[PDB]
Amino acid sequence: QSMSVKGRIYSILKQIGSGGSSKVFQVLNEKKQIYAIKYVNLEEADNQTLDSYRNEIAYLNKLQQHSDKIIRLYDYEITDQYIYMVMECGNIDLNSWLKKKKSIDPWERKSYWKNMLEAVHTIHQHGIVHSDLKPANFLIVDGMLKLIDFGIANQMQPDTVGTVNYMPPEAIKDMSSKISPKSDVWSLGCILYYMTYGKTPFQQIINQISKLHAIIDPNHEIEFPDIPEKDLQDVLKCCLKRDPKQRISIPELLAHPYVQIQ
Ligand SMILES: Cn1cc(-c2cc3cnc(Nc4ccc(-c5cncn5C)cc4Cl)cc3n2C(=O)OC(C)(C)C)cn1
Repeated sequence: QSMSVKGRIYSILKQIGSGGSSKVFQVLNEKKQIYAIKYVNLEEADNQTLDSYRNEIAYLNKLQQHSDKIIRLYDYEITDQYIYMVMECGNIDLNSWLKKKKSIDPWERKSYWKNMLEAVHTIHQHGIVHSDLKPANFLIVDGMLKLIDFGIANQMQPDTVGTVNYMPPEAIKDMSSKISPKSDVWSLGCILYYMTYGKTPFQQIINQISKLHAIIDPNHEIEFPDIPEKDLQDVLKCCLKRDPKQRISIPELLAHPYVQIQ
């Protein structure tokens, strides 16, 4: 197996992941350099779906110049039959990494959070609110976290089917438009809660039905066991404030002692 993108030949090592009509391959160029190639089959794609793909490429392209905590898109091929996205290759996603790494280093978690804040902050300044942030959306690329998904197009799953725990209370209690940047603050807070306490705030809830009521209810107080990083505990408490108005903002989080002090 081998593939061609803009007159450049890439040899397929393995399939990293798949989605709907898409597949992500770990490839090598002629110079033996590693890349992640997302192939999209547009044969049965509707206009709404083609538009999600079109928007992902455009936002991945605009955002390039604004942050290095956003996955690098080196090249792309778009016809009416397919898409090819030549991207940088990361070592592992944060979800698969958090399952393997039992204990998280305080300095690594800190550095990882700075990375997540800068990436989500960049999407916010360009009018994107993700609304479905999970660790799988973050990738470790040379000891750095980069954002790979924008909630624009369908999510890619790894190959060798999703979570409800990172969902904001305003997104669940929506149905009866309240999707603001504050929704991403909650989801990021759940990733940092996972990186601190080894579980998401509502991982305790066995059934998915009762889990949604727990994210909604204010009487269900979230647990914050004492830690030597009192800075981190305040970040965790602020991100997980149920009312979006009281919840901390991304520009506020960047000015927090946890991010700015030793
Ligand atoms: C917009 N978009 C970006 C991507 C995307 C780019 C991309 C670049 N590097 C990687 N490396 C990578 C990531 C994870 C694993 C892995 C999974 N379980 C255990 N392990 C070690 C192995 C590798 Cl080698 C992936 C990339 N993408 C991507 O989706 O990974 C998935 C399908 C994993 C979400 C796909 N769509």
